[PDB]
Amino acid sequence: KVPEAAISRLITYLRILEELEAQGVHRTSSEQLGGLAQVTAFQVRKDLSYFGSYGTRGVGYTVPVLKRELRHILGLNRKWGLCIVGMGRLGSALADYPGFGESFELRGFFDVDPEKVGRPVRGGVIEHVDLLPQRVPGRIEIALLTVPREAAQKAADLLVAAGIKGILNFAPVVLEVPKEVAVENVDFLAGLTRLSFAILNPKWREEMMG
Amino acid sequence: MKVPEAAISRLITYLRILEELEAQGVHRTSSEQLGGLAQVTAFQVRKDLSYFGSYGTRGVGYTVPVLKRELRHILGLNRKWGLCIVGMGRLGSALADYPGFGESFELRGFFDVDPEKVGRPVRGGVIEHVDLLPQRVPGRIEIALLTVPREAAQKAADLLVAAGIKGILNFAPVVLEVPKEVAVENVDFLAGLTRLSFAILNPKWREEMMG
Ligand SMILES: NC(=O)c1ccc[n+]([C@@H]2O[C@H](COP(=O)([O-])OP(=O)(O)OC[C@H]3O[C@@H](n4cnc5c(N)ncnc54)[C@H](O)[C@@H]3O)[C@@H](O)[C@H]2O)c1
Ligand SMILES: NC(=O)c1ccc[n+]([C@@H]2O[C@H](COP(=O)([O-])OP(=O)(O)OC[C@H]3O[C@@H](n4cnc5c(N)ncnc54)[C@H](O)[C@@H]3O)[C@@H](O)[C@H]2O)c1
Ligand SMILES: [Cl-]
Repeated sequence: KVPEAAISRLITYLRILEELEAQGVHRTSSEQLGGLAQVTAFQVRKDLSYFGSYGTRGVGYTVPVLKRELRHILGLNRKWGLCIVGMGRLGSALADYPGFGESFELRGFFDVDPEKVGRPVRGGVIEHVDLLPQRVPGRIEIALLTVPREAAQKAADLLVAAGIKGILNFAPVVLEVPKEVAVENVDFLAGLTRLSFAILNPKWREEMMG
Repeated sequence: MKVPEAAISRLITYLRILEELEAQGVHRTSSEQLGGLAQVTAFQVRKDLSYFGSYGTRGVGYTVPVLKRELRHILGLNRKWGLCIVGMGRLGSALADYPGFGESFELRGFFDVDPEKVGRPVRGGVIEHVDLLPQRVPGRIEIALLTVPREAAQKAADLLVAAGIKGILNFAPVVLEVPKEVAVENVDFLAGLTRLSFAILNPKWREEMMG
């Protein structure tokens, strides 16, 4: 059970903590945090406790300490090895996308099409998907799955067999994998829907909900 | 730096849940069951659905198909929106073939500036030059999927605003400048990475038994 909204909130707090530290703030109250995140101080205290970081009432959280805890629980203090499986149009575009950060490093690009295998790409070369078992163990923990839906489950079974630990699934299907293998499905439909709502209600803001 | 607006995201979550509860033959549900499946307190569910008018009375719960139709109306999904893709490169072309838009969103235009792309056939049409926006958008296309390189994003957006776009789903890694009259949502396909690292390191997160 992955608390998606809570996590997105933690990442927000982390980003705020990074700036607070840069600005020379050693301790920050749930009030200051909520103010910057635009969330109730009560909610901030709740999220932090929800994740194990309890407050020091009237004193505030120690910025560098809290920042470190958030980085640790989120796994951002590690260097994760990733690969893209399915170097088609979406997969190739992702290989060039500059949003991975230092915590996530692409170390493999795979495909089943021999016309693509051998093609150089940013930071590597496309290898045949049949090499997963020779490339994943001890090097790649997360795979970006960008193959057509018709082959997604099969590609996932191969990833699982090769030792993958997590799959960022772009194919529009629900994958079946052992419980030990994490999977997150990505889509832009929620964003499209938020646009839909916003276009129909241009002046609405959630604060109106109180 | 602020947490993005979440209320609408919660409604979208409830709708996914309801779609699956409905798939499971479930005909009736509760704020408690919904709250659990969406990982939000029963209280938050009631407060949300009350505010948007789908709440009945304390204890009556909800009728899955009724509530689903209501959430769809509120979200604007019972409408058919016209979309376009601006920037028919790799991501843009993948999007033109994405099979999950559904009935609510219908692609009606594909634009680029590359003469080698313009005139090329694609699912449902042909790639046209971005200069055609002013004569293609009005009354036919309300939402634009922006998939041009970062460096060209703002000016592409300016052109969209000028042509009459109402909303932009921005995939370019940059913050756009647009009048408050035009809604904007930025996509981040890599947001899930941190949810996976979290999941991989906390495999039994909050379970009844983690040992
Ligand atoms: N989640 C989203 O928002 C989103 C938006 C874009 C597209 N889609 C999905 O992204 C996926 C890729 O779309 P695309 O337009 O790039 O498709 P594509 O046809 O351009 O590319 C798919 C690539 O997968 C490779 N492939 C097929 N089977 C394979 C296997 N078993 N192992 C390894 N590689 C294999 C092909 O050779 C090809 O290069 C599809 O499932 C598509 O529907 C999702
Ligand atoms: N949000 C995400 O998760 C995500 C992941 C994929 C890539 N990216 C972004 O998606 C965008 C597209 O990436 P790509 O790999 O497909 O790029 P690409 O270079 O393959 O294609 C870009 C296309 O934009 C067209 N273009 C340039 N200026 C234009 C203009 N003014 N009007 C219309 N078309 C124009 C080009 O002619 C080209 O066909 C980039 O900004 C990239 O960083 C985002
Ligand atoms: Cl989202």
